Amino acid sequence: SSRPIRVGFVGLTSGKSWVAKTHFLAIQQLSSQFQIVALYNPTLKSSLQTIEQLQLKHATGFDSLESFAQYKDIDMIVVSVKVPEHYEVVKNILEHSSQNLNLRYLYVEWALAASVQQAEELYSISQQRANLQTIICLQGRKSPYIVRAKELISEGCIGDINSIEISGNGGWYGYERPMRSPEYLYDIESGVNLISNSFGHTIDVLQYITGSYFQKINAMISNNIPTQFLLDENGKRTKETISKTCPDHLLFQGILENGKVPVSCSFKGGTPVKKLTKNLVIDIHGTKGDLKIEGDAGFVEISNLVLYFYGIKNGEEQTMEVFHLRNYNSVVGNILRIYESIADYHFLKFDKQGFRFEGFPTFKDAIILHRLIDAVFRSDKEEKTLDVSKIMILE
Amino acid sequence: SSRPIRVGFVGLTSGKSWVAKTHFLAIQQLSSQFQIVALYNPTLKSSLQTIEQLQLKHATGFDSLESFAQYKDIDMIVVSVKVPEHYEVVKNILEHSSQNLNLRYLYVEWALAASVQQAEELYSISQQRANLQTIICLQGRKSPYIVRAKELISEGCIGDINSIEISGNGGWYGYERPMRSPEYLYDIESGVNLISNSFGHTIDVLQYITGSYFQKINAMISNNIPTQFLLDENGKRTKETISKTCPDHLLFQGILENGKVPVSCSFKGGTPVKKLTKNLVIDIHGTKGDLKIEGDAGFVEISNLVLYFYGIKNGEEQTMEVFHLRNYNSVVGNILRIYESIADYHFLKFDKQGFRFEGFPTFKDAIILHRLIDAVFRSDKEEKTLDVSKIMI
Amino acid sequence: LFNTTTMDDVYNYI
Amino acid sequence: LFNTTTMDDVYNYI
Repeated sequence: SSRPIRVGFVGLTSGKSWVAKTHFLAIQQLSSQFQIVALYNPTLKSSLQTIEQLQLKHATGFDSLESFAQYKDIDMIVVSVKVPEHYEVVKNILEHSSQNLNLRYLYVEWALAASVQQAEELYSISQQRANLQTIICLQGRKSPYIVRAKELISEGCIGDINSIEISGNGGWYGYERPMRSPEYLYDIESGVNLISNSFGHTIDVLQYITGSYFQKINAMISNNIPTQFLLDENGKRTKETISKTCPDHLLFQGILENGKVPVSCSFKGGTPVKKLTKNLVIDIHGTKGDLKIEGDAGFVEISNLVLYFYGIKNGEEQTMEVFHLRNYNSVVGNILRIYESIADYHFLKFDKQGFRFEGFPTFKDAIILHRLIDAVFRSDKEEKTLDVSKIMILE
Repeated sequence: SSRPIRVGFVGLTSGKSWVAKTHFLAIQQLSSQFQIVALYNPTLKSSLQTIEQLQLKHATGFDSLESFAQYKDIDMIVVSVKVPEHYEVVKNILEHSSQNLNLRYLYVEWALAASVQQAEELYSISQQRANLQTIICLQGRKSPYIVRAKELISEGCIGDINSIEISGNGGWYGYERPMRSPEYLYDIESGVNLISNSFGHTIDVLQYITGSYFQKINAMISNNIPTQFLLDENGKRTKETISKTCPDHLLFQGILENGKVPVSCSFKGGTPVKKLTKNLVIDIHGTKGDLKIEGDAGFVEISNLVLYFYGIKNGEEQTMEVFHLRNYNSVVGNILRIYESIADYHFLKFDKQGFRFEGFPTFKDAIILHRLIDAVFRSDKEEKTLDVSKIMI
Repeated sequence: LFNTTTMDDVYNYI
Repeated sequence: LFNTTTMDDVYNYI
């Protein structure tokens, strides 16, 4: 029982793969509670090696994802692979583990899928396994900076919200894109772009922070950078130039369900970067105070930010407070905090984390965001302000 | 020719009236080019004082507007009185002066009228006066801080624009309202609130600064402060309170005609004020560089701001610039600068100043804003993003 | 040092 | 002093 949770890994590229440089670590620090037991990759040659470089003692490597899906040694499987192969992958996992009955958990990353209905589906599906907990990687939620704001507010430190203002950066939808960057990231049809991911990530944490969902909203999407600069490995740019069909900027406003609190948010696509302002900020106007979060990298999900707040200690005598946590490895720290939420509940099914302070978010959550994101999309397109108050309901 | 422009004055309350404290001084430094020759006010009692206190040598006072509208001694009249009475007034001035022909200029203040329609009309009308130049008071346009931006950009100091970000404050649509403040400011129907005035002022300067008009846009208007706090003369709040109709916050986003450059703008109603940020800010994201204007009072039209810009000196070697003009009296300085624009042209008819650097804005300008403002209003209401690319016509 | 415009002032002149 | 996350970094890890 009090016996590691054995992770099966889909997307373990090698010793220097994304997940290698993030999840892997998340599970060292939890060696006590998690064990990596299986690695799927489509060439055995590659699993074996990853196991080598990393010395995964308990790992055994797979060639088939059916092959995988079956190992009645995996209580929980992680899926961290391109989102366009997110639908493919997952689903099979699902249908090809029905017999496996210690698989109790299936983790996946934001964006759950690459199209709502495509994830809608993966959702509709997830649903049947009486015995399954799903998990979306909205590491946004676990950030000392986020939780902290969230606690500040909740306790009436800043009163009732008034206004909210935002800012972000996609990174690579700038006037500059990097040598190594995946063309797909930029294939319109990818299902990967600013909103979807970056913003999706962002906004959600806000709906998360405030802890109120949206009621109605408006969105507008721009494409004025139709060709970009290529960067040599060092970042020095190069006379060479490339095509984007994923958008360069999006504007969005909406009225928060709770309070009719209004929200302003302008998301830049990349470079050049704002130089007279933080490229990442959340400006919350409270009634007894203010709370601002600021990053130079709009990747809150991954970023170590800083939090300034001001207002009443408790919730007339207002106070200032600066919350920044020097050298905290958000990059990895953050996933780690989601693995604990999981361990917690396990060594200690759920529906969605929602607005709850413990637990972790689910495909329910993955979905609601997803759902809401189509909105954004439909909204710009339709050139109308839509009501996103049923987003949170299903059957 | 060469001798003072004689201003007829409507709304010259006394030696301690708005105008008093603004227009009068714009004319005192241009005593050389402007003389104030007539004061309208309903009771004669009131003009004469004003005069004797201000020592308006050339002033001669009126009881009737028509009385006023006729004095062929006035080349140009300035109407600075409540916007609601804006329509009434002006209209008459127009029909009664037809015979007067020195009347060559009619100055009025943002907002031109109180309802587009109202304004539309006054415009439709202004039009017949082949000899008449109309002047809306969007002092926004004449701020060192705006022109400077304007300059910087035009000369491709920040490249093409990418994004724009904005923040404002109505000041009195806060959780707090001052003893003196006119009830009508807060009476809905007034045609006087955040957008109309404060924001209309603002946004325009940015259409003005960027020098591009809107294409499409979206707006959403809030009313979550339905009863506010009364403040004792000192600002000390008091247990007394009153309802508000005019709205407490308005969100707006739109795509600029030029570039399809996108625009984000959140406008607070008033107090309490943003304490972690400047209550007034323009964030322009250029290609080569950035430009940021910031005030603590969202009254740019009135405000002495500061400008930070950073990018290429000319337009790879970027550079930083801090444009703030210590103790500039924007409050008065800015009407003064319009007066100039007028003498210029005068002592040196026009359609709109539009994007131009010189000149000064007209009812045509007054209008476009106006027209565009309805848009925002119809927008929220209709809960739809409408195209504002005909407004300019 | 910046002498900017404070709303508090604004209120006085207006 | 605040060691915040710089995109430049971000680029490395990613």
